[PDB]
Amino acid sequence: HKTAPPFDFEAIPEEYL
Amino acid sequence: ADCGLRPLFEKKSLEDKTERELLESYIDG
Amino acid sequence: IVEGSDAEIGMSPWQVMLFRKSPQELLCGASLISDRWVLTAAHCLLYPPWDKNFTENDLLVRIGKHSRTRYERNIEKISMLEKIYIHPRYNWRENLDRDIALMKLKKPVAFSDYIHPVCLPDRETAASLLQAGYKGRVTGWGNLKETWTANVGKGQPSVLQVVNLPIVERPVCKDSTRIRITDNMFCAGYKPDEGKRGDACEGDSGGPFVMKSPFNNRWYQMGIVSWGEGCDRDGKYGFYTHVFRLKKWIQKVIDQFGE
Repeated sequence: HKTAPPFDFEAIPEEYL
Repeated sequence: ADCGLRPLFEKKSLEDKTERELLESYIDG
Repeated sequence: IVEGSDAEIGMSPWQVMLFRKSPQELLCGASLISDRWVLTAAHCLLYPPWDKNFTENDLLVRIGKHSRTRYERNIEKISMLEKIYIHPRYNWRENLDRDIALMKLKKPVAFSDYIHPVCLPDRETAASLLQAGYKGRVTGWGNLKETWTANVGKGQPSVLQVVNLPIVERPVCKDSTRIRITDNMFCAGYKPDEGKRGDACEGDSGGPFVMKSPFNNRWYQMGIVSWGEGCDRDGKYGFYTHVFRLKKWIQKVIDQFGE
C-alpha cells in the first residue's frame, strides 16, 4: 500500500515471548 | 471493559504532551 | 502523518501495523479493540479496480510497535489472522462508503504497557464529542509528505507519528470535494484560514481517529482514516469512517464469531 524503501524491514522471527 | 486507559499514561497519573489541546477544543470551541 | 510528531512510547497502545509478508511492507494502520479483534479500513484489504483482495495468509498484524522497520523484541507482538470480515455494503465502486473491516486474530494477544485496546463509542459519547471544532488524534507510520514532492528520502518516518485535528462542519467537507459525502463519513483538518496544518497520508489509512472523553478519561475511536485528495492541501480535509454509525455491525460480527 504505497509505502516502503528497498530491504527496509528487519526480519520477524516466530517468537511467542 | 478496561479499554481506552493507557498503562503508561492514565493508569499512572501522567499526561502525554498534547492531550490538553484536545480538551481545550471541547471547552473553548 | 503530515506535520505530526514522534509519538511518545506507549501513547497509542491500540495502534496496529498491518504488515504484508511478501513483499515485506506497511500496508495500513489498524486498531486493537479487544484481545482477539482488530479494526481497519476495507479499502486496505479489498479494492478490485487495483486487483486488490488480500487473504488472511497474506498478512500479519504487529501490535505494540513504535519503530517502523525494526523488530522490537521487548515490546511488539506478531499475530496471524483467522478471518477477515468486510462490511457487506462496502461501496468501493463510488466513494468508499462504509469503509470498515474487522480481523480475528488466530490467538488472543496478552495486553501490556505497549498493547492495550481502544474503546468504541456509545450514542452519548458520539453525540458529545463528534462536533465541529472538537479535536481528535490520528496516528500512523504513513508518509511524511505526498510522494514525489519536496525531498524523497525523508518520506517515511522512523517512528510512529501522531497529529491532532479538528472535526470540520459538514457543509465545508461537502463544498471541499466533488465526491459524494455520506453520513458514514466525517471529515477533519484545519482550514486554510486557521494557520495550523496536518493530515493523514498514504500508509496511515485504516488507522484510528481517537478522542479522549472528559467524562471518564478514556480514549474512544470515533473514526477510521479512509480517504483524501492528496495529503495536507489547503481547502482539503481527510475523510474518516464514522465508527459509531457502524458499531451495530461490529458487535454483530464479534458476538457471532468471537469464541
